Amino acid sequence: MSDVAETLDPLRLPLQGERLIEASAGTGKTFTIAALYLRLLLGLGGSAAFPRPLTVEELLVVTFTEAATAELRGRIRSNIHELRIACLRETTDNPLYERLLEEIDDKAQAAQWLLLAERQMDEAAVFTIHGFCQRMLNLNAFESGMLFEQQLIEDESLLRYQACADFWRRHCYPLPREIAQVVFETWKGPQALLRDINRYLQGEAPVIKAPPPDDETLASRHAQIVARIDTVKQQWRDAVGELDALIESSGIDRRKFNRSNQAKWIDKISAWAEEETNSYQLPESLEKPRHPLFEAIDQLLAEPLSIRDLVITRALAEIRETVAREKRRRGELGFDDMLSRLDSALRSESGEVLAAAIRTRFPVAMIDEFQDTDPQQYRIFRRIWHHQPETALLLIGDPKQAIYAFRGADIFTYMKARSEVHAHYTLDTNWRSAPGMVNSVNKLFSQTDDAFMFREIPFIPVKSAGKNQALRFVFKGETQPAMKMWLMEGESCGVGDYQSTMAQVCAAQIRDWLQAGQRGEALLMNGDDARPVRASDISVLVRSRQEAAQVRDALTLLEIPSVYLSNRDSVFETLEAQEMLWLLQAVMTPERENTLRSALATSMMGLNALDIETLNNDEHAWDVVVEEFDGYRQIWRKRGVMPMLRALMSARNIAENLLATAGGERRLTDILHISELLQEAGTQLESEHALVRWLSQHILEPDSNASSQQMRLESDKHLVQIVTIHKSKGLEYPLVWLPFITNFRVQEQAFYHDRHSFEAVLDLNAAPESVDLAEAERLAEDLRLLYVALTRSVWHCSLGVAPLVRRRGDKKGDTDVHQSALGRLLQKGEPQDAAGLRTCIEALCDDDIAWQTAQTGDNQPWQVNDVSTAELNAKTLQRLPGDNWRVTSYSGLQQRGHGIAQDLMPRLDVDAAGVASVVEEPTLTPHQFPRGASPGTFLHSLFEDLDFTQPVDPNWVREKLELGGFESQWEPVLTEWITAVLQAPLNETGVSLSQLSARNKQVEMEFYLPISEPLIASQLDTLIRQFDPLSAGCPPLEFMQVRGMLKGFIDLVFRHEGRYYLLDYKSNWLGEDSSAYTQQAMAAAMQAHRYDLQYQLYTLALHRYLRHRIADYDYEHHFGGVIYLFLRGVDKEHPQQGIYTTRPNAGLIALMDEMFAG
DNA sequence: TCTAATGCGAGCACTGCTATAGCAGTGCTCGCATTAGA
Ligand SMILES: [Ca+2]
Repeated sequence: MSDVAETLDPLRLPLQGERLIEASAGTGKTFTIAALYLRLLLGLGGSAAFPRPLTVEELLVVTFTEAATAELRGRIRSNIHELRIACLRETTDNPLYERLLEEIDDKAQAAQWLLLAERQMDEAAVFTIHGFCQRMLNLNAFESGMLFEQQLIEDESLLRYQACADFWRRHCYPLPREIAQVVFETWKGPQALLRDINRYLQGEAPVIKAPPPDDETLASRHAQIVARIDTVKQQWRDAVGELDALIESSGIDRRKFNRSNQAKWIDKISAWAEEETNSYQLPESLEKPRHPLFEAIDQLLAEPLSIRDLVITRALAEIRETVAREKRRRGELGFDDMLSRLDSALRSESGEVLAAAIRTRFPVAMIDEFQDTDPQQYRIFRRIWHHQPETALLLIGDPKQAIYAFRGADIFTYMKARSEVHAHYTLDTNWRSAPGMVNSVNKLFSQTDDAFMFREIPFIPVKSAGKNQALRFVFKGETQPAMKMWLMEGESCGVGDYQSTMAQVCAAQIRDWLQAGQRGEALLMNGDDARPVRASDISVLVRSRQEAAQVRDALTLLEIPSVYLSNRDSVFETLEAQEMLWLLQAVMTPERENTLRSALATSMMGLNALDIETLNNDEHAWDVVVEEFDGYRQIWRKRGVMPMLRALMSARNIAENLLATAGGERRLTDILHISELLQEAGTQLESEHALVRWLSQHILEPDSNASSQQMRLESDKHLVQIVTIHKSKGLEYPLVWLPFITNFRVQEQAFYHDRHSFEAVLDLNAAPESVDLAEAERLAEDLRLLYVALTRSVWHCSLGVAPLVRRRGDKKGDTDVHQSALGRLLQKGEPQDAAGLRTCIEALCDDDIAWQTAQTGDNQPWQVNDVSTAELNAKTLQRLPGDNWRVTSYSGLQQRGHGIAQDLMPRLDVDAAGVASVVEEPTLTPHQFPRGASPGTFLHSLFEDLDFTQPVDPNWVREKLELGGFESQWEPVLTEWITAVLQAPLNETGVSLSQLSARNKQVEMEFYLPISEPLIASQLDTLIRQFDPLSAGCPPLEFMQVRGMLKGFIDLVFRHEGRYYLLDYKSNWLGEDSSAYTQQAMAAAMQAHRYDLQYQLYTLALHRYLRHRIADYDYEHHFGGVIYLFLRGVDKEHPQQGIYTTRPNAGLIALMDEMFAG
């Protein structure tokens, strides 16, 4: 509690409301969480226990990373599973669980509560801050105002930009030249506005110290300014007199130079700008009898004269709501909104029902990484858990590791929270690291008081663990110290030098380690165990993409391969993408001589200058490559981009060759990665060209997702690893290098946190008091970064130090090294001589801490060899293709195009297809009814459920046409059409659909015929011919061998008192008129679409079906069917026109039926 | 086949004056760090 937290003993920590746990670097934050979790599930503890035992769905644990929750969740399903087993056994011989066991009172019961929890884990309330938010939101959607169906907006950077241009458009275009020019001089365009405000606009809006009056228009301020400007433009258009008497030295007569300038600064304004008229003022006039009445210049140079704060203020207020409105309209949600709307929800009046709701679901909650919260979160958290009995709020984290300033993480809202909760705790021991390492860090950050210079972030030392007392690092002889400062010489030192030199030094010391390690003289030792240092143990922490390169370079210069683990580039701007783009163009059109030559020229294909030339002179060889490429397009068109690309590669033997070519692995895996992306994108485009286009776009405007990020190679694991301070939080490394840990960069933007109210304030006038406050907050941050930096190592760490100077003040005992975190701890605060550094370092310095001077080096080798025995081969299978079983359906016939057609709509009028034109003739006849399948299946629909029996309501019909989206005005023609077709004589004898009651029809029957013994198109042809006069029009056997099944739909099967029939309604073709629906023409079309096949198949179906249903049925006493109504060509009085009938041989069905089974 | 960043001061050169030297200010050349971080 109170002052200097208590050394948290997990097992006795009071799980009752509000506890702040500080877990220093390497202290067990994770082991502790776990323990606590178990304690809560089994309501263990004592007077320090929680009131009741909780469930998995009640222990709220929030983490920051998606990866964090996963890990955390994985770690907990394990401690449960174990504490549980150790509960059946009632014995544990491993730390935590034993002490816990001691605390348990009915092992038998725990084991069942635990077993339940284990089973529940797929729902543990372990979420990310955002996850926690959309959940509380979605449940209580009425309080929050949420939609039940939201779309998680992902970008928002483009949404923001667009809002920003809209802003500019509606606020600048309409502006008159005088104001316009002014704005223009403040920002050339909306891109530059955003550049100045983009940070804000995101997350909580800062408070503006001194905003403009809630109404000043651009127009107004302008006035005031102009007017302040011209009144002084008048009292100068009178330089008649200014030609003055009494002297001074500085002030020369080349003042007549200064003069005219402003005399001529009398344009029609348009710019708040005004080159220097220092001399002719009056404030200095005296500072250099003296001057007269232009004390109006003393007044112009007092008041700022700018449009800046005014426009800015307006922009963010507005740009924000543009973004907002847009996101609502689209129906979306960004991440900041998720937890933002949850804040506004706990603050609305309807905020108690909500706080209570939540508080009930989650009585106790563990917030991890808490040092990285921000006003919005904290507020969500106290409003729900603060001062609330029957609940507990464990906030665990470490203020010394709060480095996410740039994202939104507020160290001040952490410091406030620290004020509001009174129970403080700390983890005292540093498992994970060597004692010297632990000692020198503690020493370093112990120098001055308030090392992190914010009394609220006090630094308390830590003890090193016993299990690690034996760790030590030896090199070419004896134990090296845990922390070594390398120190450049000289008095001054620019940022550019201290880098070239430091990167140099750092790479040198690395091969020196690395090769002394191949020889056994650099050992990582734990007591009497030792292993040589490999590259997988060196690690270089770095502050930016540039520094990293600077390192990779000096390292590469010694042949020492490296990896920048924090690399963000995308695979789309890799040069390999460009080549893939040429390659695809080539494939999509090898016709164009030029675009192919380019693809063959890409380095990826590995050709020669001699190669390219000769292929240009050998026209037969070229058309060979052209075929090869036509071959690829084909695979592309059928199987995909990946499949095509793999074909190409196997041919030009790409992967094999590339890998042989230095750095060729990088390239090869990027190429594959592009293909994996290229393949998804293709399944969302129905053209190859579209994809190509898809590539270009991604090559011209990249860095989108984390998905187009570069994948790291398996092996990068044996490369020295160069990472950023940020990606290193969490990570552990045997040895680490800090080549540029002394750099600073003065904060110049006045965005600071108020020292008393702890809120964020943006000062739109760089008032020095605020920039000063901002700057403090800047090293307040670098110290935290330094603390994360020193802390990743286990055995050793060495950082580069230099008498760094940035002030262009001529080495005035400068060395503003005291403005860097490391500099501030070394020089205890006060600035020093370039030599005063050297003496401070020496000052804290024995075995644990030591220094050497930047001893540069050279020796291009990393003298390491190889050996290799590729004794490989691949399993070849000895089974073979043989036969294919399938489910077909009179598709053995109808060639594709129907790909996915029969799939999306199982009953589409597949028999139709096409457009319709200038056949409009001003009097509707059934031949002018919309052509094709959509309309075609509209018809079939008509006859699916009718009352063939009664007459045709025309209302009913107007409704069918109205619902199916056809013009009502078709009702006259259609109703007249339906009846005609109902009242026609199919088989002369009675017949006529109209005589068929329900009980005698079966619409759309669906059959499945097994067809064993492949059905060879030929063998079926012979008998089809013999028995059918129609199929005598012999082009058939157009399909290929198929064993399997045979699907099929029968439009209608009806009976006419003894005698079953097969009806097939066929809306079909727009062949002008009548002349096309006569017994031949039909019989004609019949063969065109080989529909004859359909009959025979369909009746073999009806045959089998009837035979199966009608016990003791005979084909020729019950069948006699097959009617084919070409719906069009059907008149009330022109029978045998439109209708077609057949009655399969009965001798055909016979053979046919057994042609299936044998 | 196209273009190719600013900007800030220094840094040295030179030019009035006026109680040879320091205080000042005019002007072109040039080197330097800039970004960051998920
Ligand atoms: Ca049909």
